[PDB]
Amino acid sequence: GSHSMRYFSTSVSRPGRGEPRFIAVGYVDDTQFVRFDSDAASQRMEPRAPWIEQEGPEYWDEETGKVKAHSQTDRENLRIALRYYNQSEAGSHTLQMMFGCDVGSDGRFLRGYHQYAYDGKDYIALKEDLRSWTAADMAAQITKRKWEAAHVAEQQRAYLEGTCVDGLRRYLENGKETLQRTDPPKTHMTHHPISDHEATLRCWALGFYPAEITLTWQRDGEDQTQDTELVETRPAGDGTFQKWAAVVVPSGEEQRYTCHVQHEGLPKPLTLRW
Amino acid sequence: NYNYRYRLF
Amino acid sequence: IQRTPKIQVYSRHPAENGKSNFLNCYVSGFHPSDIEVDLLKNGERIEKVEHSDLSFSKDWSFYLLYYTEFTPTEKDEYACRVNHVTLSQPKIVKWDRDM
Repeated sequence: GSHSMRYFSTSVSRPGRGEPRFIAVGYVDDTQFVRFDSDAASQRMEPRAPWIEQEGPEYWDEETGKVKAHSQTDRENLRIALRYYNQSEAGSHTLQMMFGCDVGSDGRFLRGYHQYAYDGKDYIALKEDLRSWTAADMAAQITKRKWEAAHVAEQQRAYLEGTCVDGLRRYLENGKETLQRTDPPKTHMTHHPISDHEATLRCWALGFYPAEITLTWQRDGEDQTQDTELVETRPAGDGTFQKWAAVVVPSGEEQRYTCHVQHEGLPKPLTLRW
Repeated sequence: NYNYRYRLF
Repeated sequence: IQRTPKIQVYSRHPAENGKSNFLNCYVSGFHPSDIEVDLLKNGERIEKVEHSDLSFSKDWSFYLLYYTEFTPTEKDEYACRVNHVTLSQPKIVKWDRDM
């Protein structure tokens, strides 16, 4: 099915403690493949997955050029924001950006993104048509107006339907053995008495890729949305992921509860009972 | 492949 | 404006005593990005501890993984100690072999 490429970047101002640090990473799907750290002492875009090292030195020469560039740009943008918002020059502020594209089963273009966030909150972002902009407050409209007289959407739209799609498609062949796998979750159940009246039932899903997964409990076929304890999908390290779901149940009733798993690498959804 | 163009606010 | 981190301590594989593992502290959903994560074995800071590169989620919140090879033994207790501005004292989370 589909695939996605994402670059995420964080600039952070540290006044007095020196200069805005700038960190950027790239993903295909849920696998990190490149990075850039403004405080690295290397000042080169670095590899992070094995299948990106096959790219030659002109690649690393290029990408380092684009992402050192953008780093200085946002470093100034941090100043423009502290202007538009009337903030003091002793506080730390964060500038975050993501952009990328999603493609179908054929490698055709599907949807593109180009968004910014100041200090944890939506600032400006490109619409779905990739023609118009969505500013989030007054300061971002000053910037929204600037970026329509400049036809910046035109520019970013050109990158997304072309360069973004082209390069992902390339990486999807370079790493087809890592990136086109789907690993189904191995699943088990655990069980523990809290009191002499109750017990916990924990439904575990280990070692799957990609990250999407659903884990839901039921009692006599009834969704137990509010008594369920459900953790964030977490990374194992090797590039698989983990997730579990937990219910407290009364001692002697563990047979009415069931736990359902859905994943890509599962033909049929699974069901697990204690 | 990183982006090509970058704008100021 | 600012969100506290969610902390998970766990092993890559379920904990076989005497079989090497990887101990993980995952931290997610926090803001600002500035954070400190430390791993503790029976209280003491573990020295050589790698971490992933600053990344964030669909909703602008940050996540990070901190990890370290290790071999779980019967008498050893591990934990994760997280230092963030949302917390007034660093929050400490004990490794539970069934969590």
